[PDB]
Amino acid sequence: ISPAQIAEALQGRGWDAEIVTDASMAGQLVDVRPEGILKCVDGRGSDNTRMGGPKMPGGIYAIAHNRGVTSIEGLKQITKEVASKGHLPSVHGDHSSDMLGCGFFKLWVTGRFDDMGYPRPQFDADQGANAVKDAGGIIEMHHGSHTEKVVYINLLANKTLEPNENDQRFIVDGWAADKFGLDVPKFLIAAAATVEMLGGPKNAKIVVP
Repeated sequence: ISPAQIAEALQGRGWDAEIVTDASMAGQLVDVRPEGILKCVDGRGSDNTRMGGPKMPGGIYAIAHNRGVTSIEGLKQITKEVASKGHLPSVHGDHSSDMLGCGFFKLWVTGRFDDMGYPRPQFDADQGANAVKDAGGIIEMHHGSHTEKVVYINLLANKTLEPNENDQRFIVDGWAADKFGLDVPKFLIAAAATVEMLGGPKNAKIVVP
């Protein structure tokens, strides 16, 4: 899917979407490092000490969700898969709602993706986190409130954008979906629906090389 097809898809859902250059993001783009956790698109600050990893809705839950994987055993398999592909796997909570602090997982476990055809997880927030930890992953915990002002969809392979708790933005590394063989159109739409259902801004900037 091209940047224009992504913009069209978002516009069809009522979003504002614009394509921007990698040059316009100079000073913010960073190379992905193996030590970094593959984590959520959440724009808040957190206890993360493993920066430089890719961003996907709910961390590795984006992969399980896209694939319709709902079992704890399946979640652990994905944890190890992510760890085998250059990133430390993570999921997260926050210090306001504990493990229900991940908006994406909260939407999933409460059935908000029912009509988009997704099966519900066969575990709750604490069980999922414990399984990820048991399989070698990291649990991140965010702090503060959501104040994201925009959604950046980064298409530059092996690069990412980092959270700025004081001028927040949702960050989605679209290129990472391709890396994990996901149904990309499906993945980006799920990301769009997530922001929509969280009441976030339907305003995207698509970063291209």
